Amino acid sequence: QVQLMESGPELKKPGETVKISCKASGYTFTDYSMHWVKQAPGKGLKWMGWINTGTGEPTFAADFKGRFAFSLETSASTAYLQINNLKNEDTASYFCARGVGLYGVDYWGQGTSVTVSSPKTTPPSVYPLAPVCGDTTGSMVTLGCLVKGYFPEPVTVTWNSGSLSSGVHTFPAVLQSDLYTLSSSVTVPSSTWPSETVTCNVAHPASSTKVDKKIVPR
Amino acid sequence: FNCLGMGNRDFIEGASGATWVDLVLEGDSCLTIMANDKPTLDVRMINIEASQLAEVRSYCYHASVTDISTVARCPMTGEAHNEKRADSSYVCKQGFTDRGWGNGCGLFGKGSIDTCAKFSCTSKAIGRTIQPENIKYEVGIFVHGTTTSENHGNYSAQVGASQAAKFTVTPNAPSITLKLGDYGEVTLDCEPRSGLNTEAFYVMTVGSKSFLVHREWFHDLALPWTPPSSTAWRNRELLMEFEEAHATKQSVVALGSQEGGLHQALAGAIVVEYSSSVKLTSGHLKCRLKMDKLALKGTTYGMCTGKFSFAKNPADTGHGTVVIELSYSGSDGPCKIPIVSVASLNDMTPVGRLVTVNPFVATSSANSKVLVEMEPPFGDSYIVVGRGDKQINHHWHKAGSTLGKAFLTTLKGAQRLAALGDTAWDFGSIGGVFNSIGKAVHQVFGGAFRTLFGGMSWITQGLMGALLLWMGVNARDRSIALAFLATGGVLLFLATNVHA
Amino acid sequence: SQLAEVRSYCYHASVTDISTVARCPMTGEAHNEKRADSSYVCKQGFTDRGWGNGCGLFGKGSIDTCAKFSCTSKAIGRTIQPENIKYEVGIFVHGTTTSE
Amino acid sequence: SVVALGSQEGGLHQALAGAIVVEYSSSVKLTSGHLKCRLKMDKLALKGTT
Amino acid sequence: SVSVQTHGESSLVNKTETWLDSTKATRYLMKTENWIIRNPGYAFLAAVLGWMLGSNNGQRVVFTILLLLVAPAY
Amino acid sequence: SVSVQTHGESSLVNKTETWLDSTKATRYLMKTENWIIRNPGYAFLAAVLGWMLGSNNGQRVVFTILLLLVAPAY
Amino acid sequence: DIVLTQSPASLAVSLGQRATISCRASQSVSTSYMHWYQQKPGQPPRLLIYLVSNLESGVPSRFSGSGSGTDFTLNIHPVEAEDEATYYCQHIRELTRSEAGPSWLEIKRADAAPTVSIFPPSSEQLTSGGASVVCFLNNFYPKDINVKWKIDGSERQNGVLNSWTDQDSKDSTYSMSSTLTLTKDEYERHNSYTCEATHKTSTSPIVKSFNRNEC
Amino acid sequence: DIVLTQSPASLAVSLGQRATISCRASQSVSTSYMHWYQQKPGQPPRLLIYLVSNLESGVPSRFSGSGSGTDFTLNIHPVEAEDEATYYCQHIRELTRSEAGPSWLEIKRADAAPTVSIFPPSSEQLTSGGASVVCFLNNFYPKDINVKWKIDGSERQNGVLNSWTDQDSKDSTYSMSSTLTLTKDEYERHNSYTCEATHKTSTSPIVKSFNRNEC
Repeated sequence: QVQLMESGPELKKPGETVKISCKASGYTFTDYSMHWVKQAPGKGLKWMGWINTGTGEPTFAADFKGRFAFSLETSASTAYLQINNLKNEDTASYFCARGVGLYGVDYWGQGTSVTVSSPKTTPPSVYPLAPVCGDTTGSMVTLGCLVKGYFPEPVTVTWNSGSLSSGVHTFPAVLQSDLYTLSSSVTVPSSTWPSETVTCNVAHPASSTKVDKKIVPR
Repeated sequence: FNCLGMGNRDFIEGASGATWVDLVLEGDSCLTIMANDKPTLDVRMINIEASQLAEVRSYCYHASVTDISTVARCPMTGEAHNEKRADSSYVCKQGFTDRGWGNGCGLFGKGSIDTCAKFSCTSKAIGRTIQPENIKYEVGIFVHGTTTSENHGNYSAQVGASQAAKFTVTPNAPSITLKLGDYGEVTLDCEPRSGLNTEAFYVMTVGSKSFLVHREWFHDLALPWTPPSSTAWRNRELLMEFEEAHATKQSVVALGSQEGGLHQALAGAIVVEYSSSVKLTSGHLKCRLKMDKLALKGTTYGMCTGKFSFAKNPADTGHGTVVIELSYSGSDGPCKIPIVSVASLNDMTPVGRLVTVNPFVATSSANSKVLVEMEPPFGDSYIVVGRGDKQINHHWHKAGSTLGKAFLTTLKGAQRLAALGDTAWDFGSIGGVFNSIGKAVHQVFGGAFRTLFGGMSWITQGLMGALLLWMGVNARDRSIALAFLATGGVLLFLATNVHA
Repeated sequence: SQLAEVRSYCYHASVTDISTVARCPMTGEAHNEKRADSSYVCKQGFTDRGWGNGCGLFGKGSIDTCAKFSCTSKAIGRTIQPENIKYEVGIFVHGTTTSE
Repeated sequence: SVVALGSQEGGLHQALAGAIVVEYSSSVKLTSGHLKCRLKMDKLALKGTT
Repeated sequence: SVSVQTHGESSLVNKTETWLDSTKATRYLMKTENWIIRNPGYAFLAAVLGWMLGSNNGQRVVFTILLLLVAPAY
Repeated sequence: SVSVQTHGESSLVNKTETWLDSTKATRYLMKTENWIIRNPGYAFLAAVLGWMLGSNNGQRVVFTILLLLVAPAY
Repeated sequence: DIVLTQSPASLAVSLGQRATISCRASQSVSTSYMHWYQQKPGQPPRLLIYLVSNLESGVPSRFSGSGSGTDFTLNIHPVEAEDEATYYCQHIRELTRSEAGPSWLEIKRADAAPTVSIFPPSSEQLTSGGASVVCFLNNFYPKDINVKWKIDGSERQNGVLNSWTDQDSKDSTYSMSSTLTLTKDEYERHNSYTCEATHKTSTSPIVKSFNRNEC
Repeated sequence: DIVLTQSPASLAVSLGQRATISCRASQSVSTSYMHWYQQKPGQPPRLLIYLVSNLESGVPSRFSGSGSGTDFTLNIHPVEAEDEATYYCQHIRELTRSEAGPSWLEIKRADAAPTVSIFPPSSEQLTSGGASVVCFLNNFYPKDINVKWKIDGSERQNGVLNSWTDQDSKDSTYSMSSTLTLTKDEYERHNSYTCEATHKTSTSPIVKSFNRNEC
């Protein structure tokens, strides 16, 4: 049961420093290499480098050389990716990888997405989105939840406390001024709206704001 | 883990006087240790495994010429200019186009050309190094107790039987102790610091496989090569060629795959297999067995009271002793197994000794098979099993009479002396005085001389000795043997050792 | 023009179909059906047998280890037909001439 | 197991030393000439003497 | 090159079968012979100079056979 | 083989740029030097042999420097 | 130093079909030492094949790694809804280790049009002075789509934010959100507000529009 | 490869004033062997200073080249209306031979606003199906100006074609034409066509417009 357990995803700001812990388990630690692979949030696996497990000697890819510290703690078998002078590029899911070496890397840190950026936690601005005549498709009147300008992700956007997942497409939260907008679309029959309450319920644990917005017609 | 039927199985002579012995063991060989109170012990390296390996540098053995660009200049324009020198990916070559008034220029016979070809590697190969902190040593240890043809061949069994163990030693943790259970506990004190020279070579990947190459010699490979990571190379032209200038025209052309040469370039190299790690085959290691807690069960059990039976028929090792396997009918188990090696039936005197010491029926289970070996002596002898005609015997012959074995003892020594160099003197285990200075004799000497004119292969240094021969006959008295010492042995010896 | 090839060479050949056909100690040299197809190539051999592995006698064995030969990449020569010998001779005589 | 040596093509090029570059498609065109031809200047004249 | 100046020999640890073994044994004699067998007219002139100079009999022979090796790999 | 035993030298007509030319000159000296550059320990002990024997001065060197080249690759 | 490319970038497939996923070693001959890695989104990738020819233990025999040294292929002869994943292949012969641009397994289905619904800024937003015209395009297959925001007949690509679901687990379609964010002044200095979307199911944009002057 | 850069790119000056035109040798020490080449528009160049230090014969001593080897200056202590021109500096020390990006002599004057006149496409042009809205921004000094074509309040940068005079021989102003070329269909589907001219003489664009609905 070899498992690479890393640190958790960590929100950071530029100019800072982050050290991602990776504890290795299920195997004699010294006997493999220990690799790091940057997976950029949208980009495929970009291999950060590796540190010697026995010697503790790091080596980095040309891009990863000089900003990054591969460090090990022998006894508890904890590999470390440390990123110094944090930069927005340092936001990504990072993976320690136990080397089977020339045979690649067998196993993987559960992932740590560092998030490096300035903003401060901000609540969502949530809009019950009332459809118009052009928004009624067949039986279904599509309804919407416009979540606006929150940091950080997530907001938990349900519909009538999640009783509607059915016509619900909650669309990915994306960046605005380092704040986030997800727009959730519940698709409900015109028989259920506005006859039944359809209320998008937006819970933002980071800003501790649970925002319930009921869509009523314009 | 065991010595059972192993290719190189060389038994181990307990001098007693200690429960400890410094040992030198190998991946291929299995060492079978017999001593007083100390049962027959199998000790073999499984393999030598260097765990984590680093790429020391890289080599491109097959290249592709790309984008041949020759910028030609007129006679007496001197140095030609083709800007691709600004790109290391290109290889640029100055030169000239011989001219008439007809071709490209207003003068005759001279010119200038700058021939730039973009270098591209078709195929590259990498050598790698070994940090001894990543070295393992997998040593299956075993002791001959109650065994079968299966358990004694199946480590998992002898795990439970506690007669065998496996493990790893490092320069970090050189020594380990291990218990045999009923037989007690033994200790191994190794020197993984001293086992190999991790830096005596590299691990050179040629094709899929990797290979051992002297890291001195490895850089000496003349071939387009690489920063261990990535890109900017050296002499990358050595796979590429040129042509005439016919007008401006000249082509750079790349040699085909030199991988075959790389293999050709590997003679002394050794097959090494990376898995998560390289597993080396040939063992060189110095460990110390310590038996102080190794003991003997079974002295109480009675002589087995019933018909024995061969579970397998009497068979010689090929290492000079005869192993059988006994399925024992009697249910009196656990019982001490009566068996001996005697000269004639009409004599009861045991002559040979037990390979497997203290043969022991493990349990009362009827017909339970027990695999045991003893040592027959020279000439004819008899495996004799049991007491009273319910006993059975069998004839055996071993023709190895001491004289020939005395050479097998002695002459192997020189083979054990040379090619193992200074480390050959741990065959002198529990040494001192004689054997201690014996190392020191060869120690400072072997570190010079044989290695100084070393690097010669087979007949090369052998013919040197063959060229050193006549200086023995042509010399002055008391000066004859002086120039004659290095002639025979240590030079022709290794040259006779490999014949062919 | 038309040149004839005496042979071909294989500078790059593939190992294919490795088949080892084994026998016991002293049971003698093994054979393989792969020796009946020259595309296959076999080699004999032996590996020591304890009672741990497969056989009664200690220290011998027999195996027929094979490989299908295939030529991955092959090299070729050609002989020149001495009648195909041609000599194409540009010949010139100097009269009025220009650079072009 | 059976293991094949690496492609010797580069070695073939190495096996070439004094080799002669020639281009054979349906025909070879050889570079270095050796021949013996007898010119005959009888019908060869001098134009322009007029 | 790729062909010449091999790792041969490792000669470390190694009681084992090397990567390329029987080659290095017969590389020396054969190709030296295979060249001088190819040029037998070369061979006999080497026996001349050994007797030409040094006039010492038993060490005169040292010149010849050692020279037969020379021209292979010059 | 593809290693040694090259067509070079053809030297039949063929007055031209050879396939490989300049590298052939450095075959013999360097790789034999490179080995005795690799083993100056040999170079220390090698050339002393000829001067030991024969007392014939100038020819005592004939063994020495020429046997130096004999050592690499036999 | 050595580069890889893994094709296709994604493949919409019937599960159980054989979709063989190519890979190639740009440099050298990687020989052995390429390895297939499935990453389902938001996971550490799961190593599939080792030496590019050999299954891991946890990966089923349906995965077939194949190809030699300049080229490699990841074959799943029974591609599956579980085989839906982001697949990687890695030359290891040389540090630096790198990966090929991955190959997704998509489960093929019928083409579905986007369910397109253009929501004007709610009074909650209109009271804020910001105005976002949000158009949810729901349950289209394929993912291949283009949204446009037309304003007074003049298309506005500004204030345009797009968020779309992935292959939608039940119908295996894709849903999208188109959003037209406006300053309520520019939102009220212009009138016609249109999300038109050309999706492979339609030869034309699928137009959902309102004018503030309408309702 | 040796670079020169000649600053400024242009200088608006009084004639008789001293406007010195700098130059510099990016490489080596060019030492001597830099020049000054006056080329007025539509002319073959005319060489002024040689060795960077020496007038040609025809060029009067008002021109003075100066500076040594990494840096250079073209001075005319009495710059003139005849000196209005484009000047170059040329390093000769090495092949290759090149020329620095010039300095221009502009004659400084009062700052004038563009007279801006937006003519809808001629009825002659409209009958052709093409529609070009021409906006003539006339007699402005300096040349610093910008055209902005606004359409139904939505500014259109497409079909815009700009043609402007140079420093205008009489008043030394500049005149500009802004031509908005529309399909008469989109010319007729939109109404207000507004060219607005921002100029250093005007803190705001000079707005000239027509709604086709107007006359």
